[PDB]
Amino acid sequence: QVSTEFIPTRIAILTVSNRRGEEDDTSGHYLRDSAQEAGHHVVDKAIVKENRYAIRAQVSAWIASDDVQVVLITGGTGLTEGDQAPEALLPLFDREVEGFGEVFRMLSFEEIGTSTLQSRAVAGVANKTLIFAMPGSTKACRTAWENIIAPQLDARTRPCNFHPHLKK
Amino acid sequence: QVSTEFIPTRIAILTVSNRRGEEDDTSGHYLRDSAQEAGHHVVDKAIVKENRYAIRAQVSAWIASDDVQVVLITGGTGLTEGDQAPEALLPLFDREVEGFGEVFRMLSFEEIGTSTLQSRAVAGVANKTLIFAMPGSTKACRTAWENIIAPQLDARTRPCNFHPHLKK
Repeated sequence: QVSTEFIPTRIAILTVSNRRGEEDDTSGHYLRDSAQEAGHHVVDKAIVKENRYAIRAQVSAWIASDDVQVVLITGGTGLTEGDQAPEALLPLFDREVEGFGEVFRMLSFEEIGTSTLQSRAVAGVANKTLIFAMPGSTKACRTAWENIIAPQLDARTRPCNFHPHLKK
Repeated sequence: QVSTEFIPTRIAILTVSNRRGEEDDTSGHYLRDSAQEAGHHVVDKAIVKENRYAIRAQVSAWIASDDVQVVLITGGTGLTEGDQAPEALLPLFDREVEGFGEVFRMLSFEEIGTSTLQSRAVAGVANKTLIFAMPGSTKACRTAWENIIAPQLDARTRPCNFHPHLKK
Protein backbone atom coordinates (compact mmCIF):
# COMPACT_ATOMS: atom_id res chain seq x y z
CA GLN A 1 0.00 0.00 0.00
CA VAL A 2 2.87 2.38 0.85
CA SER A 3 6.15 2.65 -1.07
CA THR A 4 9.50 3.62 0.44
CA GLU A 5 10.53 5.47 -2.71
CA PHE A 6 8.97 8.31 -4.70
CA ILE A 7 7.31 6.99 -7.86
CA PRO A 8 6.75 9.56 -10.71
CA THR A 9 3.25 9.86 -12.27
CA ARG A 10 2.50 10.94 -15.88
CA ILE A 11 0.69 14.31 -15.75
CA ALA A 12 -1.08 16.37 -18.43
CA ILE A 13 -1.89 20.04 -17.74
CA LEU A 14 -4.78 22.02 -19.16
CA THR A 15 -5.56 25.73 -19.01
CA VAL A 16 -9.14 26.78 -19.79
CA SER A 17 -9.21 30.39 -21.01
CA ASN A 18 -10.23 32.29 -24.15
CA ARG A 19 -7.58 35.03 -23.77
CA ARG A 20 -4.79 33.26 -21.83
CA GLY A 21 -1.67 32.67 -23.90
CA GLU A 22 1.37 30.61 -22.94
CA GLU A 23 3.06 33.87 -21.92
CA ASP A 24 0.33 34.94 -19.51
CA ASP A 25 -0.64 31.44 -18.36
CA THR A 26 0.56 31.81 -14.78
CA SER A 27 -1.49 28.97 -13.22
CA GLY A 28 -0.55 26.65 -16.07
CA HIS A 29 3.13 27.50 -15.55
CA TYR A 30 2.81 27.09 -11.79
CA LEU A 31 1.32 23.59 -11.98
CA ARG A 32 3.86 22.44 -14.56
CA ASP A 33 6.79 23.76 -12.49
CA SER A 34 5.46 22.40 -9.22
CA ALA A 35 4.82 18.99 -10.77
CA GLN A 36 8.29 18.80 -12.36
CA GLU A 37 10.02 20.01 -9.23
CA ALA A 38 8.28 17.31 -7.16
CA GLY A 39 9.66 14.70 -9.55
CA HIS A 40 6.63 13.93 -11.76
CA HIS A 41 6.82 13.88 -15.56
CA VAL A 42 4.64 16.39 -17.40
CA VAL A 43 3.84 14.58 -20.64
CA ASP A 44 1.47 17.11 -22.24
CA LYS A 45 0.14 20.66 -21.82
CA ALA A 46 -2.56 22.58 -23.69
CA ILE A 47 -4.66 25.76 -23.42
CA VAL A 48 -8.25 25.62 -24.65
CA LYS A 49 -11.14 28.06 -25.08
CA GLU A 50 -13.80 28.13 -22.35
CA ASN A 51 -15.78 25.93 -24.68
CA ARG A 52 -17.41 22.74 -23.34
CA TYR A 53 -16.64 20.76 -26.54
CA ALA A 54 -12.97 21.82 -26.72
CA ILE A 55 -12.56 20.78 -23.05
CA ARG A 56 -14.21 17.38 -23.78
CA ALA A 57 -12.04 16.68 -26.85
CA GLN A 58 -8.74 17.30 -25.14
CA VAL A 59 -9.61 15.60 -21.83
CA SER A 60 -11.24 12.55 -23.55
CA ALA A 61 -8.13 11.99 -25.68
CA TRP A 62 -6.07 11.91 -22.44
CA ILE A 63 -8.59 9.65 -20.69
CA ALA A 64 -8.28 7.13 -23.54
CA SER A 65 -4.48 7.33 -23.91
CA ASP A 66 -2.06 4.77 -22.48
CA ASP A 67 0.29 7.18 -20.82
CA VAL A 68 -1.59 10.03 -19.12
CA GLN A 69 -2.34 9.01 -15.54
CA VAL A 70 -3.32 12.44 -14.15
CA VAL A 71 -5.02 15.52 -15.62
CA LEU A 72 -4.64 18.88 -13.86
CA ILE A 73 -7.08 21.58 -15.02
CA THR A 74 -7.16 25.26 -14.04
CA GLY A 75 -10.01 27.62 -14.87
CA GLY A 76 -13.61 27.48 -16.00
CA THR A 77 -15.15 26.55 -12.64
CA GLY A 78 -16.88 29.93 -12.03
CA LEU A 79 -20.55 30.82 -11.90
CA THR A 80 -20.80 32.69 -15.23
CA GLU A 81 -22.38 31.58 -18.49
CA GLY A 82 -19.04 30.75 -20.09
CA ASP A 83 -17.60 28.69 -17.20
CA GLN A 84 -18.02 25.17 -18.54
CA ALA A 85 -15.34 22.97 -16.89
CA PRO A 86 -17.70 21.19 -14.43
CA GLU A 87 -20.38 20.76 -17.10
CA ALA A 88 -17.85 19.36 -19.57
CA LEU A 89 -16.23 16.95 -17.12
CA LEU A 90 -18.87 15.45 -14.82
CA PRO A 91 -20.48 13.23 -17.55
CA LEU A 92 -17.03 11.86 -18.44
CA PHE A 93 -16.32 10.56 -14.90
CA ASP A 94 -16.69 6.88 -13.95
CA ARG A 95 -16.71 8.15 -10.33
CA GLU A 96 -16.41 11.45 -8.50
CA VAL A 97 -13.80 12.04 -5.78
CA GLU A 98 -15.94 14.20 -3.47
CA GLY A 99 -13.29 14.73 -0.84
CA PHE A 100 -11.40 17.02 -3.24
CA GLY A 101 -13.89 19.83 -3.75
CA GLU A 102 -14.86 19.75 -0.05
CA VAL A 103 -11.37 19.92 1.43
CA PHE A 104 -10.37 22.52 -1.15
CA ARG A 105 -13.34 24.78 -0.37
CA MET A 106 -12.64 24.25 3.33
CA LEU A 107 -9.01 25.39 3.08
CA SER A 108 -10.03 28.10 0.66
CA PHE A 109 -12.69 29.49 3.05
CA GLU A 110 -10.01 30.12 5.67
CA GLU A 111 -7.73 31.79 3.10
CA ILE A 112 -10.03 34.05 1.03
CA GLY A 113 -13.36 33.94 2.90
CA THR A 114 -16.82 33.83 1.31
CA SER A 115 -15.33 34.34 -2.15
CA THR A 116 -14.79 30.57 -2.17
CA LEU A 117 -18.50 30.23 -3.14
CA GLN A 118 -17.56 31.60 -6.58
CA SER A 119 -15.68 28.44 -7.66
CA ARG A 120 -16.87 24.85 -8.33
CA ALA A 121 -13.66 22.75 -7.97
CA VAL A 122 -14.23 19.03 -8.53
CA ALA A 123 -12.21 15.84 -9.07
CA GLY A 124 -13.03 12.51 -10.62
CA VAL A 125 -11.74 9.27 -12.14
CA ALA A 126 -12.25 8.01 -15.69
CA ASN A 127 -10.58 4.84 -17.14
CA LYS A 128 -8.17 5.00 -14.14
CA THR A 129 -7.22 8.57 -15.15
CA LEU A 130 -7.31 10.97 -12.16
CA ILE A 131 -8.77 14.40 -13.03
CA PHE A 132 -8.58 17.52 -10.81
CA ALA A 133 -10.37 20.72 -11.91
CA MET A 134 -9.46 23.83 -9.93
CA PRO A 135 -10.07 27.59 -10.33
CA GLY A 136 -7.96 29.87 -12.51
CA SER A 137 -6.49 31.76 -9.55
CA THR A 138 -2.84 30.87 -9.01
CA LYS A 139 -3.20 31.08 -5.26
CA ALA A 140 -6.08 28.60 -5.49
CA CYS A 141 -3.83 26.26 -7.47
CA ARG A 142 -1.02 26.54 -4.84
CA THR A 143 -3.50 25.73 -2.09
CA ALA A 144 -4.80 22.71 -4.01
CA TRP A 145 -1.38 21.39 -5.08
CA GLU A 146 0.54 21.67 -1.80
CA ASN A 147 -2.16 20.61 0.71
CA ILE A 148 -4.15 18.13 -1.33
CA ILE A 149 -2.93 16.86 -4.67
CA ALA A 150 0.82 16.50 -4.24
CA PRO A 151 0.44 14.41 -1.05
CA GLN A 152 -2.01 12.07 -2.79
CA LEU A 153 0.15 11.61 -5.92
CA ASP A 154 3.13 10.60 -3.68
CA ALA A 155 3.46 6.79 -3.34
CA ARG A 156 5.03 7.22 0.11
CA THR A 157 1.94 8.88 1.59
CA ARG A 158 0.45 7.06 4.61
CA PRO A 159 -1.99 5.59 5.23
CA CYS A 160 -2.92 5.49 1.53
CA ASN A 161 -2.72 7.33 -1.78
CA PHE A 162 -3.60 6.99 -5.52
CA HIS A 163 -0.41 5.27 -6.70
CA PRO A 164 -1.48 1.62 -6.82
CA HIS A 165 -4.67 2.51 -8.67
CA LEU A 166 -3.34 4.66 -11.54
CA LYS A 167 -3.32 3.64 -15.21
CA LYS A 168 -0.54 1.15 -16.16
CA GLN B 1 -35.62 25.98 -45.23
CA VAL B 2 -35.59 23.58 -48.15
CA SER B 3 -33.04 24.09 -50.93
CA THR B 4 -33.95 23.53 -54.57
CA GLU B 5 -30.57 21.89 -55.16
CA PHE B 6 -28.47 19.18 -53.50
CA ILE B 7 -25.98 20.27 -50.87
CA PRO B 8 -23.16 17.91 -49.84
CA THR B 9 -22.44 17.28 -46.15
CA ARG B 10 -19.10 16.56 -44.51
CA ILE B 11 -19.52 13.11 -42.96
CA ALA B 12 -17.22 11.10 -40.68
CA ILE B 13 -17.73 7.35 -40.34
CA LEU B 14 -16.84 5.16 -37.36
CA THR B 15 -16.81 1.39 -36.87
CA VAL B 16 -16.91 -0.09 -33.42
CA SER B 17 -15.26 -3.51 -33.37
CA ASN B 18 -12.46 -5.35 -31.55
CA ARG B 19 -11.63 -7.73 -34.42
CA ARG B 20 -12.73 -5.94 -37.63
CA GLY B 21 -10.10 -4.26 -39.79
CA GLU B 22 -10.51 -2.08 -42.89
CA GLU B 23 -10.60 -5.16 -45.17
CA ASP B 24 -13.44 -7.04 -43.47
CA ASP B 25 -15.44 -3.95 -42.52
CA THR B 26 -18.57 -4.44 -44.65
CA SER B 27 -20.61 -1.81 -42.80
CA GLY B 28 -17.99 0.92 -42.85
CA HIS B 29 -17.55 0.43 -46.60
CA TYR B 30 -21.28 0.39 -47.34
CA LEU B 31 -21.75 3.72 -45.58
CA ARG B 32 -18.77 5.40 -47.23
CA ASP B 33 -19.89 4.05 -50.59
CA SER B 34 -23.54 4.96 -50.09
CA ALA B 35 -22.62 8.35 -48.65
CA GLN B 36 -20.55 9.14 -51.73
CA GLU B 37 -22.89 7.59 -54.32
CA ALA B 38 -25.34 10.21 -53.01
CA GLY B 39 -23.03 13.18 -53.40
CA HIS B 40 -21.73 13.76 -49.86
CA HIS B 41 -18.11 14.14 -48.80
CA VAL B 42 -16.66 11.61 -46.35
CA VAL B 43 -14.06 13.69 -44.48
CA ASP B 44 -12.84 10.95 -42.12
CA LYS B 45 -13.24 7.31 -41.11
CA ALA B 46 -11.88 5.16 -38.32
CA ILE B 47 -12.28 1.93 -36.41
CA VAL B 48 -12.21 1.64 -32.62
CA LYS B 49 -12.35 -1.19 -30.11
CA GLU B 50 -15.67 -1.76 -28.29
CA ASN B 51 -14.40 0.58 -25.63
CA ARG B 52 -16.41 3.46 -24.14
CA TYR B 53 -13.33 5.73 -23.82
CA ALA B 54 -11.98 5.05 -27.36
CA ILE B 55 -15.42 5.96 -28.74
CA ARG B 56 -15.58 9.14 -26.62
CA ALA B 57 -12.14 10.33 -27.65
CA GLN B 58 -12.78 9.96 -31.40
CA VAL B 59 -16.34 11.33 -31.39
CA SER B 60 -15.45 14.30 -29.14
CA ALA B 61 -12.73 15.36 -31.61
CA TRP B 62 -15.26 15.31 -34.45
CA ILE B 63 -17.84 17.22 -32.34
CA ALA B 64 -15.29 19.98 -31.58
CA SER B 65 -14.06 20.03 -35.19
CA ASP B 66 -14.88 22.74 -37.68
CA ASP B 67 -15.38 20.38 -40.62
CA VAL B 68 -17.34 17.30 -39.46
CA GLN B 69 -21.10 17.94 -39.65
CA VAL B 70 -22.36 14.39 -39.47
CA VAL B 71 -21.03 11.29 -37.73
CA LEU B 72 -22.14 7.78 -38.58
CA ILE B 73 -21.34 4.90 -36.21
CA THR B 74 -21.93 1.20 -36.81
CA GLY B 75 -21.57 -1.29 -33.98
CA GLY B 76 -21.69 -1.53 -30.20
CA THR B 77 -25.44 -0.92 -29.68
CA GLY B 78 -25.99 -4.48 -28.49
CA LEU B 79 -27.00 -5.91 -25.15
CA THR B 80 -23.69 -7.59 -24.33
CA GLU B 81 -21.35 -6.26 -21.62
CA GLY B 82 -19.00 -4.93 -24.28
CA ASP B 83 -21.56 -2.93 -26.26
CA GLN B 84 -20.91 0.63 -25.08
CA ALA B 85 -21.83 2.99 -27.93
CA PRO B 86 -25.04 4.36 -26.31
CA GLU B 87 -23.35 4.60 -22.88
CA ALA B 88 -20.42 6.43 -24.48
CA LEU B 89 -22.46 8.91 -26.49
CA LEU B 90 -25.60 9.80 -24.60
CA PRO B 91 -23.72 11.99 -22.17
CA LEU B 92 -21.98 13.85 -25.01
CA PHE B 93 -25.30 14.96 -26.53
CA ASP B 94 -26.75 18.50 -26.28
CA ARG B 95 -30.05 16.94 -27.46
CA GLU B 96 -31.26 13.46 -28.38
CA VAL B 97 -33.11 12.89 -31.69
CA GLU B 98 -35.79 10.40 -30.52
CA GLY B 99 -37.27 10.14 -33.99
CA PHE B 100 -34.28 8.15 -35.20
CA GLY B 101 -34.40 5.23 -32.82
CA GLU B 102 -38.18 4.90 -32.92
CA VAL B 103 -38.36 5.05 -36.73
CA PHE B 104 -35.39 2.76 -37.20
CA ARG B 105 -36.90 0.14 -34.89
CA MET B 106 -40.24 0.53 -36.66
CA LEU B 107 -38.93 -0.15 -40.17
CA SER B 108 -36.65 -2.84 -38.74
CA PHE B 109 -39.46 -4.80 -37.07
CA GLU B 110 -41.05 -5.07 -40.53
CA GLU B 111 -37.87 -6.73 -41.76
CA ILE B 112 -36.24 -8.73 -38.96
CA GLY B 113 -39.14 -9.05 -36.54
CA THR B 114 -38.76 -9.08 -32.76
CA SER B 115 -34.98 -9.40 -33.17
CA THR B 116 -35.28 -5.64 -33.29
CA LEU B 117 -35.07 -5.66 -29.47
CA GLN B 118 -31.41 -6.70 -29.70
CA SER B 119 -30.30 -3.22 -30.76
CA ARG B 120 -30.32 0.16 -29.04
CA ALA B 121 -29.94 2.51 -32.01
CA VAL B 122 -29.83 6.22 -31.14
CA ALA B 123 -28.94 9.67 -32.46
CA GLY B 124 -28.34 13.09 -31.03
CA VAL B 125 -26.85 16.50 -31.66
CA ALA B 126 -23.72 18.01 -30.06
CA ASN B 127 -22.19 21.41 -31.00
CA LYS B 128 -24.40 21.10 -34.14
CA THR B 129 -22.80 17.79 -35.01
CA LEU B 130 -25.39 15.22 -36.05
CA ILE B 131 -24.71 11.78 -34.53
CA PHE B 132 -26.24 8.46 -35.67
CA ALA B 133 -25.37 5.24 -33.85
CA MET B 134 -26.65 2.12 -35.61
CA PRO B 135 -26.11 -1.66 -35.36
CA GLY B 136 -23.14 -3.43 -36.84
CA SER B 137 -25.29 -5.46 -39.25
CA THR B 138 -24.89 -4.22 -42.83
CA LYS B 139 -28.56 -4.92 -43.41
CA ALA B 140 -29.40 -2.59 -40.51
CA CYS B 141 -27.05 0.04 -41.89
CA ARG B 142 -28.89 -0.23 -45.22
CA THR B 143 -32.31 0.24 -43.61
CA ALA B 144 -31.05 3.22 -41.63
CA TRP B 145 -29.26 4.97 -44.46
CA GLU B 146 -31.71 4.35 -47.28
CA ASN B 147 -34.98 4.70 -45.35
CA ILE B 148 -34.07 7.38 -42.74
CA ILE B 149 -30.73 9.19 -42.82
CA ALA B 150 -30.11 9.72 -46.58
CA PRO B 151 -33.39 11.66 -47.04
CA GLN B 152 -32.86 13.71 -43.90
CA LEU B 153 -29.41 14.70 -45.12
CA ASP B 154 -30.86 15.67 -48.53
CA ALA B 155 -31.46 19.43 -48.27
CA ARG B 156 -34.30 19.18 -50.78
CA THR B 157 -36.38 16.92 -48.58
CA ARG B 158 -39.81 18.23 -47.56
CA PRO B 159 -41.47 19.16 -45.34
CA CYS B 160 -38.10 19.56 -43.55
CA ASN B 161 -34.60 18.17 -42.94
CA PHE B 162 -31.29 18.77 -41.07
CA HIS B 163 -29.75 21.05 -43.68
CA PRO B 164 -30.31 24.38 -41.93
CA HIS B 165 -29.05 23.07 -38.56
CA LEU B 166 -25.70 21.58 -39.58
CA LYS B 167 -22.56 23.35 -38.39
CA LYS B 168 -21.27 25.89 -40.93
